[PDB]
Amino acid sequence: VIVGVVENIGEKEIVGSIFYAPYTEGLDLDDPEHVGAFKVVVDPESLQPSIG
Amino acid sequence: GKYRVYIDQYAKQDYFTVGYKGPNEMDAGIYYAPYVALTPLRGSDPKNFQPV
Amino acid sequence: GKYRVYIDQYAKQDYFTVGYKGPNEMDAGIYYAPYVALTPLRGSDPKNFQPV
Amino acid sequence: PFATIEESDLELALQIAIVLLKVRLFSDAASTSKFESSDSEIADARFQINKW
Amino acid sequence: QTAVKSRKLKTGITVELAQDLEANGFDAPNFLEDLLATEMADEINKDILQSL
Amino acid sequence: IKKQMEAGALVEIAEGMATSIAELQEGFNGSTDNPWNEMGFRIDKQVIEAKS
Amino acid sequence: RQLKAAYSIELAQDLRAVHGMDADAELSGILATEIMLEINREVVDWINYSAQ
Repeated sequence: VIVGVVENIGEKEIVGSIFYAPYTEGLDLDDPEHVGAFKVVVDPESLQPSIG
Repeated sequence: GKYRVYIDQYAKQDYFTVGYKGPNEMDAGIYYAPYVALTPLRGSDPKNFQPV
Repeated sequence: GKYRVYIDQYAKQDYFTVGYKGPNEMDAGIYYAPYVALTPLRGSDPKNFQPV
Repeated sequence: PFATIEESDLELALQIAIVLLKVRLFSDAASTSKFESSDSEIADARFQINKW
Repeated sequence: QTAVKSRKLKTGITVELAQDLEANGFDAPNFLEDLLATEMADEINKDILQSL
Repeated sequence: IKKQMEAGALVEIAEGMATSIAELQEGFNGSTDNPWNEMGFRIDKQVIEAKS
Repeated sequence: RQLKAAYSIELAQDLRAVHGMDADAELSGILATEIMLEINREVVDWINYSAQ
């Protein structure tokens, strides 16, 4: 059993256990909430695509 | 008046073959159903950059 | 008004070299013949997604 | 660890350590340099579909 | 002060599997991107709920 | 060989490829020793000279 | 003549952030410029090589 606190009073005063804070600022993305873009390669020996 | 004659190019010894073909695609005797058409694929190897 | 002087920045010594350049592109001394301009090539590794 | 914890069963003794801070879950995101050295054993996602 | 870390996933398919998925009912490209999204979203919970 | 084909002993047959074998072409899923089949072209020249 | 370059995706993010320049364009702006310098050096090098 774990009891914690989350409090975002406003502006820059955001306090709470374990801050997470994902980092995607500047990357060309679809929607502001995607948090990371995909990637396709297609290996050359075979031709079946892969996604990362 | 009746028979469509196709000439087998690479006939080995000698033969003529008769057969039937109805209007509906079910009265054939041999069915050739393609599933996926000729799909082209392209890729590259990031060690020689040569297209394949 | 007779000679044109070009500066060799990466000179291991102190030297000058005199030469001739005809009005025609044929009588010029050494021949520099480009064939294909710079061509970019881009790709990514199959199983680690790192572009090259 | 597992010296003060006299629990005979392994899993419960493992449970005791977590609450006693003797050992810690290693659920952690890798450092940035791990997936860059061109020798990157990247995790694989698997799925399967069975019908009822 | 903390330095951000990285989480990476990669599954890939084969064209033959993708071809039947549209025939079998699913939407292969959209579905696969949802496969990665769910696991990575779930994989964050194991990094937060196991960090507290 | 011709005579045997005459008495229905040997019959000409052209067949496709198994999907599972066709899917794992050149290293996919860790497969080994299974190349594609490739077709290239060559360009060659002849020369003649006038007689007298 | 040819040259290669290897930049990581995460570097592209960090370089685009923090400083504010695209990591991709720099390497293209480096390799292409570097090759032209070497050729421009080779032309100068041959002249002194062949000079009496």
